[PDB]
Amino acid sequence: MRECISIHVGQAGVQIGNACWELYCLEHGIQPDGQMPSDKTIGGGDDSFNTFFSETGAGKHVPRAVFVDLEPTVIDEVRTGTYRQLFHPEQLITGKEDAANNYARGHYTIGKEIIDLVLDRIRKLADQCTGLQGFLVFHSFGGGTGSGFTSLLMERLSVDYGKKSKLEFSIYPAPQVSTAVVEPYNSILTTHTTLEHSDCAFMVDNEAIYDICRRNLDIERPTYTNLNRLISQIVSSITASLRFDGALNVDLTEFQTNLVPYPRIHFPLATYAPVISAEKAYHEQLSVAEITNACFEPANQMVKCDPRHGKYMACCLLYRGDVVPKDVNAAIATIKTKRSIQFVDWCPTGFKVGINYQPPTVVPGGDLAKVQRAVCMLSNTTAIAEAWARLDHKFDLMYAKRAFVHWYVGEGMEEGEFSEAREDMAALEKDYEEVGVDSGEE
Amino acid sequence: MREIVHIQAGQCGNQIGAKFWEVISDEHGIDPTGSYHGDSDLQLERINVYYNEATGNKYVPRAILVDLEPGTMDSVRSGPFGQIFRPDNFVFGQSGAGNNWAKGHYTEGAELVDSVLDVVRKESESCDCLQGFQLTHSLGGGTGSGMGTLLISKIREEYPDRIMNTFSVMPSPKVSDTVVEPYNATLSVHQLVENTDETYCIDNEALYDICFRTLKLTTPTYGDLNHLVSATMSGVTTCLRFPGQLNADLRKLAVNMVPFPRLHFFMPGFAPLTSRALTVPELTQQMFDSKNMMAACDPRHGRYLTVAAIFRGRMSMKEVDEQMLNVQNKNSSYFVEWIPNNVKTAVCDIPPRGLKMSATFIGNSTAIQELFKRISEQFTAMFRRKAFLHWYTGEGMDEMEFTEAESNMNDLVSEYQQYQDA
Amino acid sequence: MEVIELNKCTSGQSFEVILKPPSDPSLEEIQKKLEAAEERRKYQEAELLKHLAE
Amino acid sequence: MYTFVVRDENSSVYAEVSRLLLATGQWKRLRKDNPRFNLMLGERNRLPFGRLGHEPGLVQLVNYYRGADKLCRKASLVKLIKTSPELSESCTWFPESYVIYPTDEREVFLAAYNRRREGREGNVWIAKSSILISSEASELLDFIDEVHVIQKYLEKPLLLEPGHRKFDIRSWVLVDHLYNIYLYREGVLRTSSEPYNSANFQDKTCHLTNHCIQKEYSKNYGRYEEGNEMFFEEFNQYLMDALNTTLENSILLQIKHIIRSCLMCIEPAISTKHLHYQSFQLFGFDFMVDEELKVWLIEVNGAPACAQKLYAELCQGIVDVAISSVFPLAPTSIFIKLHHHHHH
Ligand SMILES: Nc1nc2c(ncn2[C@@H]2O[C@H](COP(=O)(O)OP(=O)(O)OP(=O)(O)O)[C@@H](O)[C@H]2O)c(=O)[nH]1
Ligand SMILES: Nc1nc2c(ncn2[C@@H]2O[C@H](COP(=O)(O)OP(=O)(O)O)[C@@H](O)[C@H]2O)c(=O)[nH]1
Ligand SMILES: Nc1ncnc2c1ncn2[C@@H]1O[C@H](COP(=O)(O)OP(=O)(O)O)[C@@H](O)[C@H]1O
Ligand SMILES: [Ca+2]
Ligand SMILES: [Ca+2]
Ligand SMILES: [Ca+2]
Ligand SMILES: [Cl-]
Ligand SMILES: [Mg+2]
Ligand SMILES: [Mg+2]
Ligand SMILES: [Mg+2]
Ligand SMILES: [Mg+2]
Repeated sequence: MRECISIHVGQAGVQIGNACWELYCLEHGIQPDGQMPSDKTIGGGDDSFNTFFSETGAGKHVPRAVFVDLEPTVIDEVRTGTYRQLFHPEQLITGKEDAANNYARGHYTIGKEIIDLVLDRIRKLADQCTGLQGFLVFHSFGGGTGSGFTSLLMERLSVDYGKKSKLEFSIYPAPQVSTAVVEPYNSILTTHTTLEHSDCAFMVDNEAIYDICRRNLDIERPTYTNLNRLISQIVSSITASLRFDGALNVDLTEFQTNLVPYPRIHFPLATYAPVISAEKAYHEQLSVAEITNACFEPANQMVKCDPRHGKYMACCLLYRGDVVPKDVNAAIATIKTKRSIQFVDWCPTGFKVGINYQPPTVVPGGDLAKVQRAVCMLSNTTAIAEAWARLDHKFDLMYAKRAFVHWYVGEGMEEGEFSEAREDMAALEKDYEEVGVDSGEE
Repeated sequence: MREIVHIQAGQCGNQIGAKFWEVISDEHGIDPTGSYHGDSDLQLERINVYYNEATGNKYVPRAILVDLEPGTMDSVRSGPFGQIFRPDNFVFGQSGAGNNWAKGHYTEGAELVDSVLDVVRKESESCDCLQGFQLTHSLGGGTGSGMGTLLISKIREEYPDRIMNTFSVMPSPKVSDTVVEPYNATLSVHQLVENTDETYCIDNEALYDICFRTLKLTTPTYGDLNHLVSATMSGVTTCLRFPGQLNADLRKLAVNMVPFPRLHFFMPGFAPLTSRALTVPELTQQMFDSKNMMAACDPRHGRYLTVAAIFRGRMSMKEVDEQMLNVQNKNSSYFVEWIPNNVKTAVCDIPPRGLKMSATFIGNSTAIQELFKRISEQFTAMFRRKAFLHWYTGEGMDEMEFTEAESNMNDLVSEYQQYQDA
Repeated sequence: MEVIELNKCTSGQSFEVILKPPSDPSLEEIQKKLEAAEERRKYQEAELLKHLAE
Repeated sequence: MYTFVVRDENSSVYAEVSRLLLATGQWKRLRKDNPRFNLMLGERNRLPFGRLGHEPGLVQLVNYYRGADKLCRKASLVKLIKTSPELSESCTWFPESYVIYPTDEREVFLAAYNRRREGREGNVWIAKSSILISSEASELLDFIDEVHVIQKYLEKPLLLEPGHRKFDIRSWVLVDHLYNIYLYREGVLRTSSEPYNSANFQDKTCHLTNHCIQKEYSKNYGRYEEGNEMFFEEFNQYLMDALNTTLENSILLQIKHIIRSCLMCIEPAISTKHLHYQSFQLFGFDFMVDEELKVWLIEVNGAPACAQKLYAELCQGIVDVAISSVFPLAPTSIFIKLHHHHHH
């Protein structure tokens, strides 16, 4: 067994973290007080769940997690809520004033003042590990802390844990729930500075989640709570292989190996099915063929884009519930004759498949219905670059006028950092285009 | 980012400031003796932004009351909520400022300003993490205008990394005390351009028109004007005062609202306009209506750089989002295209007193140049003949300082015009 | 369509199906970048206080 | 009020559609870079499909299908036909075609060239790109060298009379957001005003029927009809008078078959049915007819013009079926809806 440390940064990172650990506890039968009856080895162990939980002699299972936010109100809620007992005080780190939706303020001004502390608290977690694999980092692109402090943390994490893998779960900005006009600036600044330090990043566009909640959970106006419960299901589907017995994606390194042949092109598209309303009185349960087919619908993706007009480098299918390989292969065969699934020439057209027999767990009283089988597809497709294009365009519109730039320079960031970051994004768009594309009044 | 220190200066500043405290105290369930008697926890969750907690579960406005004569503050102290203010936070002289910016800024005000700063410092000192300051004042008189901007300068020098926010009442011949108001306002605007982060432009012109044209008030009094102002002030501070996601503190508001540092003068609007059932569609239409704007500028004469909209009361958020999108989608030309998604919307469940629901509008529009052009024209009509200048040169000022203030305000105008056309 | 590397356990199974074959900055540097930015905040602030002193 | 942007100023069809949308009084045009539009009349090249369907509160529609270029590019069409089972290398309404780079189908092309050359079979081919007619391969290959397609040249065209002259048929086809396929009832024949001469593929005015070409090199341009355009009523009368048949029977059935076959083949690749934005597109299909009254597809155009006397009607039809279908305003359809569901 090799440990993984989760780090939750800023409001989106912290609140998503809360949702994930709640779900993890339900999945492993760990109670809010941290006790885990089914765990017969009191006070230690090297089971697969121990990758995410440590143990006390009192039999308390403690998330291997650090929460960091530059203001206290969100984390104070972690300290005072259901799972308050789960976490030791030192795991929950707060400042007094936040980054004011300003990457430069989170990264330079306030970051400089809290980074050594955050690192010390992580070091403490690391010293509890006999074989630390590396880090799962949750944050938004749009917030000042989410963007600016994370990039600083990732830089330093590479320095202090040079051999460790780092995975990201990143929230891409969507105006329907966003809180700042400058979020495109922050997204591009943080992506630029973080790119070389992240081995694999799962981007979730709030717009996609928002619309899935509206359309499939019949939620008229989704809240962060609705959104985060759904995100936590997807995150759980993705990390299940680290936390349960199995032979696919069993360590962080395997994520890069299976999903990222090109280091910079490390943003796999997640697609999830089925999402069914718990209030739906009568629901016909979906087959393996039906939920697999649904993996190739844009409406189910964590980022709206069109994989038909792109190319795949890799594809993994992660099932939970009553699923056997025979039906998966039958499903795929059929889907292959209908869908447009084009791989790049230098990769095999194939699927790595993982099946965990335990159906998805849902939070009692949540919005999601219990289902007999679910799947999360992780495909590394060039189509996700549509989302960079969207961001880069918005960035360009404002930057041409230097709108809001004075806020970043005033924190001691140089203007040149804007155009350097943008140039990197341009290079990134070009890379996706080359990988993914071939070459009048009439 | 928690505590705000409130300062109110001079006659206008103190009268509207007092009304602001009356209004929000009611909203937060604080009675005139500082005792809490509300029925909701939403009331107390962020109460510390504006109030200190004293002994006995007493809540005390973090508020400093300044004037160069005692008259208006004697009245404040006699006012309904007058006893809630901290007695040592009343700082006043005896001389008056005679509607003279020079007296407020350079002579009479100079003599008093240090003692104001002693009180501000004592307030800031007990703050767990001061966000910054809000100042209420007029620009047309002497104390609020000349001493108020002196204060802002000294406060910046002592807290240069904190946010400075003002509610600044702009003079109008329609509601005018003296002929020198354009002089005092031009001198003050230059101070504001340099030393505030966010200024709510409250135009006595707009307030009078609304009272006359819309509220059917034949003979509007300063009291009627202040009804609109206190309603607006409550609206624009809702996000600072109650739990919420958007513009929840002064810096995040500035970052969302101010794309270029000098262009930080906001046109506020409010609906419904008051002196029995409004739909989200109606709130939305009325909040964006020129007739509901408190700065007498035609927003169709310019473009919106940024907008914040705040809806209060129990209502459908779905419908709110739909209507806000409808406004932008159907009048998209008036929103600059080079700042994508430049309209932000908050919703707060608690409505203001006497209404089921309400909406407050904060616009950064290039049309605000019309208000400065108007002041600039009035300034020049007099300054070209050096009329009334002796009142200022007698306090040691020279004409060059007038030429400079005028030039900088014309520069401000040219700068709005630049982004109107970009 | 070939199936490979089938692994089974009590908790589930995994396999691969092929449909067709093919056809950093040091700590030092980080600190200097943060101090450069801090110096710049300091310079801008000093400029401000100078202007206010005038 | 619905809103739209115009991003191809050089398009005559959509300039007319724009003219029409305004004239309803319920559509407003925005600056071309304003993002809050219902309808994009897009640019021909590198249309930013990735930026569509991300505007909360706006149902967005665009007048191009992403991916339709597969049908509308010489080299792409050849590949699409050979490699798609529904069409296949054995497809009977598309002339033998090979993609030749200056992968490359050279050795395969020559093989069929030689095969014909040994069987004595007529052996004229035509090379063209996105034009040389010849019976010698060496010439065909050498020209290119100096991506293309070589295509069996239809040595036995149907020739109009009087004139002994060649022609091609343009059909306009509108595919809407539901993937309904609408064939405009009016087509047009682009005629050659010069008699067909099969002992000289050097002079191409009698071999290539493009309007532009007849409008210059042909000294009989306009001689038989205005300008070099015969419309369906007349062509039908001709077929009745001369060959004792109708346009519908001898030709149009094959055309509808071909149009439906092409578009149904690429539907899974380009359909916007479950997509966050929606597409429609107007296509110009070009056909040749041989002396057996057999129809051959020559090419599909992705951004066609219309015959002068047909803009009004077709352009009105576009807003009727493609636009007002999605964005309804406050017959005797000019289109034939191409649908057919044989059971087996
Ligand atoms: N899915 C989801 N998105 C969130 C959540 N909270 C905030 N966001 C998104 O994150 C972005 C804002 O970033 P935050 O995480 O709130 O900001 P922060 O990291 O705390 O940084 P500062 O407040 O500026 O110091 C916006 O795009 C929000 O819509 C959440 O709980 N869930
Ligand atoms: N809205 C409003 N405006 C006022 C009030 N009192 C004065 N004014 C305006 O303020 C200006 C006069 O300045 P004032 O505050 O009385 O002088 P000061 O005491 O020297 O600051 C003029 O433009 C008046 O119209 C008030 O209570 N409400
Ligand atoms: N295989 C062929 N047989 C006979 N004539 C052809 C053939 N291919 C093209 N032509 C002639 O050349 C003209 C132009 O070719 P085409 O590829 O259809 O249009 P364009 O070159 O304008 O894209 C046609 O209208 C037709 O008259
Ligand atoms: Ca154990
Ligand atoms: Ca590394
Ligand atoms: Ca004195
Ligand atoms: Cl290491
Ligand atoms: Mg935050
Ligand atoms: Mg007065
Ligand atoms: Mg043609
Ligand atoms: Mg062509």
